[PDB]
Amino acid sequence: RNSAKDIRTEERARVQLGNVVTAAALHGGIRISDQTTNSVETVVGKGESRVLIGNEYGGKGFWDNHHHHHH
Amino acid sequence: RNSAKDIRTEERARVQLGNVVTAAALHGGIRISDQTTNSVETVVGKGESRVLIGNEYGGKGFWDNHHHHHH
Amino acid sequence: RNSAKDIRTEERARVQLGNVVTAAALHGGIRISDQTTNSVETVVGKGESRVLIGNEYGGKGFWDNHHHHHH
Amino acid sequence: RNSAKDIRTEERARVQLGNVVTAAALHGGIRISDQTTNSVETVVGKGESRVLIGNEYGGKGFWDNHHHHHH
Amino acid sequence: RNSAKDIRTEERARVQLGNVVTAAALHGGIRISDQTTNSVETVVGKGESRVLIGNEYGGKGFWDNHHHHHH
Repeated sequence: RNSAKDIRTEERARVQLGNVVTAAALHGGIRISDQTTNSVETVVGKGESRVLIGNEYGGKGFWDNHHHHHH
Repeated sequence: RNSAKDIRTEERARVQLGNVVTAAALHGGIRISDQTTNSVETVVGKGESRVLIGNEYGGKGFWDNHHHHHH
Repeated sequence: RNSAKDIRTEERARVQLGNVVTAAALHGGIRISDQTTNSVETVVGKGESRVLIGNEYGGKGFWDNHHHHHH
Repeated sequence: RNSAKDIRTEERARVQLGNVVTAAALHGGIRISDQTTNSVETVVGKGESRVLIGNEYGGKGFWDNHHHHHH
Repeated sequence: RNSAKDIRTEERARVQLGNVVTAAALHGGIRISDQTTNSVETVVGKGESRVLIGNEYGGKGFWDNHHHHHH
């Protein structure tokens, strides 16, 4: 149960509602966990900000991950 | 349960609403009496900030990257 | 549970709103009892900031690995 | 019980709000519950700072510490 | 209980607020409750400093103590 109330995407901003199926976590099996409910009131995304409403399923790269620089 | 009020993300920020399930959590125990109601009033993200609302499962890292040596 | 009011994350920062369960913490049953509640009024993180709103469950150590070791 | 007012974290700093449940703990009295009330008003950390607000359960010896008693 | 007004930990410094529960746990005592009340004014630790505000109960011999068998 992933629900949002008020979202405002401005300046090349995008918004997705549902779930994230990544090739790293097999195909779109659908319905695996759903142990916790997710609800958000107001989301503000400006300046190419990406709004993602829904649990993800991957592993190799958490949506946005490509760091190889060791500190 | 994961509930959030206001999340303000700008400057190429990324906001995710949901629990992260990596392939490392597949074929494993995802039920350990993890009963908790997490809620945040206002989240301010400026300068490529990353917001994660929910719990995660994995042993190949801690969402982000961190490694070094002790003393 | 966990409750947070004002959380500021800027300059390549990230905030986690949940519990962190490692792939080695799968030995828990199902039972209801008391549970502590941690709540913070304001969190100000600037410059590679990392906020963790929840409990940690790992066998390697803690959320960080820059210090300490085995025994 | 554990609560904080204002926490400042700068220069790759991290703050943990919860409790330390190491994978060294089993079902032999893990539900410690709210025994003590730890409350902090102002917390200022910068440069490899670690703010741990909560109790630690396990046989790791200690969450964070440099070494044993030196002479 | 444990109260702290101002705590500053900069330059590889960290702070911990809570009681330590060793793997040996409480070998006796059903009347679990806090007795002593410690409140610190202002803690200024810089340079690998560590602030320990809570009840010590580990079993090593540094910022903690134990009985053990002495021969």
